[PDB]
Amino acid sequence: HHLEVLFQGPLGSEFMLPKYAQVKEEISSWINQGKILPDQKIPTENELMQQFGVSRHTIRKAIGDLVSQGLLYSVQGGGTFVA
Amino acid sequence: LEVLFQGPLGSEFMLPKYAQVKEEISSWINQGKILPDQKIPTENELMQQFGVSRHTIRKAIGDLVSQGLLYSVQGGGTFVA
DNA sequence: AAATTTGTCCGTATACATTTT
DNA sequence: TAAAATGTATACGGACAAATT
Repeated sequence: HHLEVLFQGPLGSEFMLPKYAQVKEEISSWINQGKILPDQKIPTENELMQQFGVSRHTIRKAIGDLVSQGLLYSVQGGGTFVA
Repeated sequence: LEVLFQGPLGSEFMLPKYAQVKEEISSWINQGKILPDQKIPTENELMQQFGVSRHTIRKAIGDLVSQGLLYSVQGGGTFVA
């Protein structure tokens, strides 16, 4: 019964994607609407966590996934960037 | 190296929790209180008796399997190598 | 069967290490 | 130089997945 995110139990079609996946969708949206152009910086990990209201590890999980599929690349001490 | 309780003239340190668990388990083995192919206490038992999280237990045990002191069988249990 | 037990996923918190800037 | 930003380590919690017993 894949946990995902659940607001409530009863009836229907059930509930939301995990937090990190929601974050993934948002970031990937920024890239694919071109609000963030190739080689440009995404708002940082700290910033991201303050705006999304999630842990740094949730942010890092989303970003890491997006790096693995090659949409982002990150530079230690530098920042994170559009691929 | 990682832990403390902060006081003057120096700083008081202790091993991280998982390290303490490691020492305990490995001492059980090296004193022969547990013999090859015998199972150690379950991760659940260990967390309840040591008062730490299942991940602290799993971390210690993981380090001890990497050394070949232990081996675990999923659904089976954990054993002295 | 179905309960135990170990394995992995998801989420949170704090501290410190490593590089850039 | 330090500050900032990413990386890894140490904890904790809950829920689910997989294989044994």
